[PDB]
Amino acid sequence: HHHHHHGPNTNPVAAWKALKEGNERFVAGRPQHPSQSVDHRAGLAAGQKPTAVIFGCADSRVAAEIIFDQGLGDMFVVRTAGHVIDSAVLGSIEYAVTVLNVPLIVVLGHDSCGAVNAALAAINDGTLPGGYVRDVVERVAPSVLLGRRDGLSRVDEFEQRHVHETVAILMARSSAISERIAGGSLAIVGVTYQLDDGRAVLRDHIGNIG
Amino acid sequence: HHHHGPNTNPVAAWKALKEGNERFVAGRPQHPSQSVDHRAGLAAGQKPTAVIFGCADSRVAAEIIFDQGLGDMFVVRTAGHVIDSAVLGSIEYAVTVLNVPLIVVLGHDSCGAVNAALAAINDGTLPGGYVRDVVERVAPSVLLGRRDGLSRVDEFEQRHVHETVAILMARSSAISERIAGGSLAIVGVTYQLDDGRAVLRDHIGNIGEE
Amino acid sequence: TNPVAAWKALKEGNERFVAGRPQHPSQSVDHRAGLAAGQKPTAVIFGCADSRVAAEIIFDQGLGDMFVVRTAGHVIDSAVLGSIEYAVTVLNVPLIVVLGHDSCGAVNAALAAINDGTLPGGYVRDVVERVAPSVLLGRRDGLSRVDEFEQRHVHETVAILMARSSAISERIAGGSLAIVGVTYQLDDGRAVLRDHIGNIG
Amino acid sequence: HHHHHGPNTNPVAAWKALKEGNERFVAGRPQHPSQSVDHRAGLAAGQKPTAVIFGCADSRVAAEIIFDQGLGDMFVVRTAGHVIDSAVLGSIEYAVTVLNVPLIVVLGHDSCGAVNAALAAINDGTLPGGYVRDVVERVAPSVLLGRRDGLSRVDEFEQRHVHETVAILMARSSAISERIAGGSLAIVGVTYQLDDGRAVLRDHIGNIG
Ligand SMILES: [Zn+2]
Ligand SMILES: [Zn+2]
Ligand SMILES: [Zn+2]
Ligand SMILES: [Zn+2]
Ligand SMILES: [Zn+2]
Ligand SMILES: [Zn+2]
Ligand SMILES: [Zn+2]
Ligand SMILES: [Zn+2]
Ligand SMILES: [Zn+2]
Ligand SMILES: [Zn+2]
Ligand SMILES: [Zn+2]
Repeated sequence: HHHHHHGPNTNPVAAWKALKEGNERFVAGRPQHPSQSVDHRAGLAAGQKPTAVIFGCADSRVAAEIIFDQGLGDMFVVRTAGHVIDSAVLGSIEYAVTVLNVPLIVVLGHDSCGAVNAALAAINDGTLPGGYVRDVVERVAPSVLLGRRDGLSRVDEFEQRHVHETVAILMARSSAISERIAGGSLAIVGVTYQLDDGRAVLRDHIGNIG
Repeated sequence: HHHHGPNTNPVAAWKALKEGNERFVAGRPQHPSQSVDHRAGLAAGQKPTAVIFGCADSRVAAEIIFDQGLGDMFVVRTAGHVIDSAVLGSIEYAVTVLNVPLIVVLGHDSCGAVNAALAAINDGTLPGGYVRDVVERVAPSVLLGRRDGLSRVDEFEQRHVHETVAILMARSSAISERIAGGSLAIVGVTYQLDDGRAVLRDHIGNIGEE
Repeated sequence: TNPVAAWKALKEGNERFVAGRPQHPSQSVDHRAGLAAGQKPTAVIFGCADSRVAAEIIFDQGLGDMFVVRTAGHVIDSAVLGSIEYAVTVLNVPLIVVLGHDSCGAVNAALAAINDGTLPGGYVRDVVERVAPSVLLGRRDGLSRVDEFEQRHVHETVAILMARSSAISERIAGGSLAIVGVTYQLDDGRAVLRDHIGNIG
Repeated sequence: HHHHHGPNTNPVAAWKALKEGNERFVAGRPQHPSQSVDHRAGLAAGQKPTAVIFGCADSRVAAEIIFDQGLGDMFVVRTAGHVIDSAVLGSIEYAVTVLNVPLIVVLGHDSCGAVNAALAAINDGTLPGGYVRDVVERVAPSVLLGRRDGLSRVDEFEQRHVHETVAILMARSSAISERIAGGSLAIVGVTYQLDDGRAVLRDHIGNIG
């Protein structure tokens, strides 16, 4: 087979709720591991209709589906080191927004982020990496410079500031995103994941998530 | 002792992925490395044994389909696993800072991005916004495929995996030097949405498949 | 200054060039000495890197007249976009000129890729990939001549700048900025107006 | 029209021509060569430039003028602060590999707004918006590395930025780095002085003479 991926998507409130609920089962050590059976997997072959895009860090400890106790076909996932944006990232999120009509973008940071740490070391010490790793650090550095100017001092302040700045760039660069937000068909949420206890902590959002 | 780095070779890293995918295929996943206790030990740092560079598609959830847990794979995902400078820096971060022994390029069937590039080339149907930037980067795979006489969409998906492998090697001396040194391998895989098999298509560097 | 006077100066400059009577203005030792103070150009030229399409020469301008961005086949990436926005927002140039030309090796290479599957390696592929949708779009509309894709590519470049840059699109809406799309002819040296958004007189 | 085929010039002769060129410019005796009606008609055949200049977009740093060249002499890539993105890299590689240019000039200059803006970001946390931030982000590492090495004066950061741009091109492009090892290409770091119009050699990889 049936095609179930046509027709309208859900709303930002229902989409956020399901992610909230899922991270709660994960936190409590009670994951249901849903939407992953052999039969569910086989029915996904004709198309996808995820209810969210997670734009997360590539960090191996921040596996988005696991941490929000989702399965297959639930979330479109874009992941780069320190969730930095280039034109392929931006096109990836726009595909989900404009073709899959996802009602929710989650920008997902976390503590002990090596991309945020590298940008701190660059600014404090002039320690810069080489090759394309420098391109990642380049894109994080402004978050740290803007935080510094606002009197931020703690790593966790910079990590949170980086999520907010990522939200801000998505908004400024993409009329696809900002026009759907204005229209009320899309919300964007800034979240930090806590490696200690596995809580996904809402910090920021544009649009109604309930 | 406390060791730094994954302390594993490409053969073993690949073996664990193959075995995890068999568990998933069989509908017998372990859901390993995601208990509250194991999770708590990860706040200390990450030692993943591979970087997965996969499609953003909600049905190709890399950790689930290889039946891995937290701390196991650094994950980079864009639509059609297209590359640009943040993508490349992210993969290079895992290769050079985390010293991962394996890069897995994960394509799959029913890829929207490959489909969009085929429509671009067949009809001159092009998306707008930054989604076009994704399609632009897939289009060469289709053109080179067409030139070699491929016609089937599964063939283009497979060709695109191969072209992505080749781009990583061409643009990143960090990657190509470690492959030459024997400390790194790269594997191209197609995931079958039907049955969940991650199918081996391509590799450079010894992964124990000889 | 203003978009109308900016484009007038450029068109007249190109006429001096076409006639083989260049002034070579604004390049004296003394004028140059005064530029060390600051720059206040009247236009940004986004042109091709081609050695034969030297923008200051073909518009018969001098030093401090035009901010110049040049990539193979006037393809855009973020550094390009950022450069144009610098002239637009920091220098307040009233005019953007998208400068294409005939016998463009990038449009040609994009032609060869779409017709043959002939593609370059390295970063040249990244240039061609960016020109390819111009060729695909023009082909969908029954374009067949090489000079025609060249023009279509100038139009697409104009459209991309408008769509990607609210700094540009807002100023064009407010009337302080105009974007002009032009094709340079290698043979007679004429810079030919093909496209524009905003009032250019 | 004709279309000519053949080997391009060598790194020593290409640098000599520009060196001599800028001397005419400095001296206020511009010959404005390779711009005649007839010469222009000749170039319809094909371009055969002897150099790629990768320069700043700054309207005061007009490359053909300051080096007193004409049409068909130099392939020209310009971005604000001569920052590199993949279109820039692809542009330079087209010149290097297809046009076989024996010389790449990375052209910085004094009073560079891109370098200025990067200094203001690291010192004050002053960051521009939109895509201008992408330019400043790419210069910022040259300033951080400068500061670490004890540089203070603005001119020293401008020069350190030219050096970092040369190093990125060498590191990102195997097409470039192989040709420099083969001896068929050279890369030069130059700083243009707005004051006297002088283009000053700073660093170089390959033999320029
Ligand atoms: Zn049904
Ligand atoms: Zn259907
Ligand atoms: Zn991180
Ligand atoms: Zn915010
Ligand atoms: Zn330790
Ligand atoms: Zn896909
Ligand atoms: Zn051209
Ligand atoms: Zn002849
Ligand atoms: Zn020929
Ligand atoms: Zn400058
Ligand atoms: Zn140097």
